[PDB]
Amino acid sequence: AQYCISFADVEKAHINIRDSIHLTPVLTSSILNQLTGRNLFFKCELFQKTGSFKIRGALNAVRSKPKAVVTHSSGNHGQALTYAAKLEGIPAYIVVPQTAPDCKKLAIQAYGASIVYCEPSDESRENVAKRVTEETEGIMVHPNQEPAVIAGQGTIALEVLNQVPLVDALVVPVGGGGMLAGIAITVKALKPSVKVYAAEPSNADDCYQSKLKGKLMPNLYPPETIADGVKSSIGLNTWPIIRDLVDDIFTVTEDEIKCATQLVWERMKLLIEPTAGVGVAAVLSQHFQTVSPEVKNICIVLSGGNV
Amino acid sequence: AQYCISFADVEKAHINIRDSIHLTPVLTSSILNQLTGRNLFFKCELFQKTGSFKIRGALNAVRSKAVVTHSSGNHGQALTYAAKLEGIPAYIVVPQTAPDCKKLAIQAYGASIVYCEPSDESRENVAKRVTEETEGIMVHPNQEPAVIAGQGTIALEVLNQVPLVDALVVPVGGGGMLAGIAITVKALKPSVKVYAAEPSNADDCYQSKLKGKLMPNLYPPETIADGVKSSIGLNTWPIIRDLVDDIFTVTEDEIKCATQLVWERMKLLIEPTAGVGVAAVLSQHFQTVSPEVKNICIVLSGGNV
Ligand SMILES: *Cc1c(COP(=O)(O)O)cnc(C)c1O
Ligand SMILES: *Cc1c(COP(=O)(O)O)cnc(C)c1O
Ligand SMILES: [Mg+2]
Ligand SMILES: [Mg+2]
Repeated sequence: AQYCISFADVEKAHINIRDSIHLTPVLTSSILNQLTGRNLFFKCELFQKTGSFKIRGALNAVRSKPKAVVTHSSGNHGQALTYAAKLEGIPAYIVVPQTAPDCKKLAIQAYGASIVYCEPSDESRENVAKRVTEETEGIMVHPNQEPAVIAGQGTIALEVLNQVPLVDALVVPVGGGGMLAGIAITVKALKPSVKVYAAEPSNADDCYQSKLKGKLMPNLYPPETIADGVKSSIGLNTWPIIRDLVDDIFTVTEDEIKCATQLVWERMKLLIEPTAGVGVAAVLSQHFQTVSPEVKNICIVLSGGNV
Repeated sequence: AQYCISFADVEKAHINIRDSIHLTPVLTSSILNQLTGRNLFFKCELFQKTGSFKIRGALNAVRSKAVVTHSSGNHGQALTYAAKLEGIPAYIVVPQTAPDCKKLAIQAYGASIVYCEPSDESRENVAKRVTEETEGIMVHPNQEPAVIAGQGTIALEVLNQVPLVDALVVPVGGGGMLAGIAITVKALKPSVKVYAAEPSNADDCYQSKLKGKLMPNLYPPETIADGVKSSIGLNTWPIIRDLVDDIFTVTEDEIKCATQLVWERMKLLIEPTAGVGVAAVLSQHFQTVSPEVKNICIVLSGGNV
């Protein structure tokens, strides 16, 4: 009934961010249509500013006053949050373990971040981030559980429902479930007859196990997967939305993820990152054949291109 | 302009908890009137179920599965009683290195104990693990809005029991009690002053209000007032910042002398943390409070000693 956002938050996020992000195109592939027996549509967030959808949630958090923003998610969220900060005239501090390789340190510096070091543990990441937040009088922006962020990711669905007016399902890769939850909130509020499907690595299948057992079941161990963007577990804010509003979750093997990513590179000529191959792998997977033949028009979110 | 609770939440908490708490009496002391030059009224939460006001917030949180906390003193004791009223287990997270006497005391008030290591880190994560495994909820001792709303009900009773009250004086630790009370008084009768009382040895609240920003204690405070070692937090600070009129600090010696004064001259078995409000009104700087602030109600917040 009442989740950490409603669709009103998504609409507000849309107005909030639309002048500063790309309304990314929806593309097709007859080769992938033939392989799946479906009518596929590819929402190209790999074309989004900062190279992934995450600028949606990050910009909405910064515009929704703080003197600085902080995160220890140093990948696509960190990159997105730093750009959002730049747009708003404030520094972004990224908390990074001191033991991170130079190449990662340099890449984080290169996207505009001010780096603060921690020790390589979840414990240290959070407390150093808290200290930086409290010293800079800024705010921490979580990559997937922050309601302002979830609301921002949900705007993807607003665009898809307009761009593919006869869409039957969306397929969404799931890590922390920020994108999945924002989309589920939006689709089910506007057109609940459209299916919302998550796509998840078998090697990181906390979301799949959670919906099966009916309770939040985070990955016990740090996941090993080439889909680097979906290693996070779902959390306290995204799980209830995913529990009630997401229709199914499809897991894919490491090999499925690799083959799908290569298929997209080679036959679609789109430079997606492997995390973005996860949704494509799902629609190609054996179990997706159990999806009713009436679910013909399927939009897959190609969520990033930072590779 | 909009905090983590409103007056409406306080009133709902009062209705929610009234059948299971005591409307504690307000007492007086001509000796302490004489020493202060004020007309004092003592709200006796030392007489409250579980021995402190904390049952107000604890019960409201449980009525608003299992409950979990790593605050093992008056809050854990209150939370365990609330849990038992509601037919659910209460899990108190305690460091392994805690003294046997303290482990036995926590067991004796009805808790199921789970061990952690003696760090804030370990306390929180073990508490979190117990919470997920029992499908329960963690109830924070001072930052949980349902708890804050519960403590606020003290002010409802005081305003009713002392119609001509000019000020309330409240010990502050995490500021749950202070913030709840400030929300209530300033909603109902903002002409009444809300004063906090704090140990000089744990003066984060005082320093915060001075600097205009949340300034937690840098180190674990050393003070005989065990119940107010916690710093104020993200939910209670904004209320305290905007709705509390003044914070008075007191020395360790002032706290000790006030506590013995209450024992010897009032014959009330307060715990030393409850002596802090009394020390505040006796302190030198309280003499700067306008003479028109005559009727002062001090909360004697606990008797678990
Ligand atoms: C973050 C990320 C995801 C997963 O998003 P969540 O909201 O964490 O589920 C998917 N694809 C890419 C490219 C990402 O960076
Ligand atoms: C907890 C406690 C306090 C302080 O209450 P807070 O809400 O943490 O400020 C004061 N007196 C006693 C006896 C207490 O147990
Ligand atoms: Mg997962
Ligand atoms: Mg203090």
